[PDB]
Amino acid sequence: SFVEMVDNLRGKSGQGYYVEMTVGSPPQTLNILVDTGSSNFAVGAAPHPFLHRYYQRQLSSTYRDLRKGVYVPYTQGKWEGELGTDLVSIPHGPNVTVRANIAAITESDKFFINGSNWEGILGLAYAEIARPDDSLEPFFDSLVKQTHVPNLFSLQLCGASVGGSMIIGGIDHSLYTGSLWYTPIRREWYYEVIIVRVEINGQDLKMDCKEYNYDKSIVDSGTTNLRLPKKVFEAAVKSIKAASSTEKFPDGFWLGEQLVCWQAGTTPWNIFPVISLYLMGEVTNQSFRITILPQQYLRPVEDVATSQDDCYKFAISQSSTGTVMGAVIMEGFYVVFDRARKRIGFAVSACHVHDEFRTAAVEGPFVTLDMEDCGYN
Ligand SMILES: CC(C)c1cccc(CNC[C@@H](O)[C@@H]2Cc3cccc(c3)OCCCCCC(=O)N(C)[C@@H](C)C(=O)N2)c1
Repeated sequence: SFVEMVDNLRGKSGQGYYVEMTVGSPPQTLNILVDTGSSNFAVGAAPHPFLHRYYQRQLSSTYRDLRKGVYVPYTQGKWEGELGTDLVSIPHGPNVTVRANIAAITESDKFFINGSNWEGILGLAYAEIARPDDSLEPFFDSLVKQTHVPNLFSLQLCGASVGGSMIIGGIDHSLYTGSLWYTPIRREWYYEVIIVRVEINGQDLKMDCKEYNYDKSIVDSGTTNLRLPKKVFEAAVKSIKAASSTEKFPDGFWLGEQLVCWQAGTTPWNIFPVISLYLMGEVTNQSFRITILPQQYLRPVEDVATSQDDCYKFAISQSSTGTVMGAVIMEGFYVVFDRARKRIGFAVSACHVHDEFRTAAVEGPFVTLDMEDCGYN
């Protein structure tokens, strides 16, 4: 019965992927951002300029106040509110209702996005990073404990205005091609993984693999860009700059500020390199790689002037809190969050990014010695 969840995600480019949910009795419908980079389920619960609707606790006969405050600071944006519980369902999801923790957002700062069409956020990571502390059980833990939904979910994030699928409880084989390749979840807090090698156009960056995971590497559907530690970011940009030097870009382009444009249909994709990320595998000295096309890390953006040229934003930014494999990395892959077996699977998505001569890929096996040494401690 996973067909009922195919195409249950929508969104606008760069404004996150969201799924429809209901909270309370009678059910109040809200669009909820799908975020594997945090662990709090929170919804707008007070008027806000960018909110078209919000959770009205007074109108829910099943609402229970927990008499406890909460706030969450993200990398960008934050909110505060009041903790409580209520009945929650996913219309295009499993046919179940669960009582879950809900943070009623009463105040926020640079969190909600004008015209995003979502009113809350579903943190799908583990209790260890929940606010105010790990005793506040995350939504997915409650779903698994209260129903028979198996302890895993899979995400198919599709590019172009955007759509995708969140399969709750399993793997839908109609959403991918080829083989699934699995990397261990290093520790159950974020979805933490270990990157063991990085290549750009087949050239090894030749860095200490610890640099790739300093101070951690996570799979984060709630972050748009690929975010890289300072030293790795500098090496990647230098390599990407050289490969595309036949064209000039403003320096602000490489910072994610300015947007580059070309005549409609003349974007020179061939001058931008592919990025291969090698992930620790399931067996001794074995890794696998996922290859990222430039159509993934050059996010298309609405032409500020006369919409007559294809314009893009550089979707790779610098990080001071480790590597983030964000939405642009996940797009075109089918990513399986196999919580039950502490692993994350990758396969080419059925909605894969199309280049003419190159293709996004998930390939293995590879031999990589000393993979354990790549984890930061
Ligand atoms: C909460 C704790 C556990 C924590 C602290 C710091 C970092 C993390 C890692 N995970 C971050 C995500 O949880 C967050 C979600 C989030 C917050 C606000 C808006 C969101 C998603 O959608 C809008 C779509 C556009 C996304 C733009 C974008 O890339 N962002 C807004 C990044 C910068 C980010 O901050 N996204 C987790």
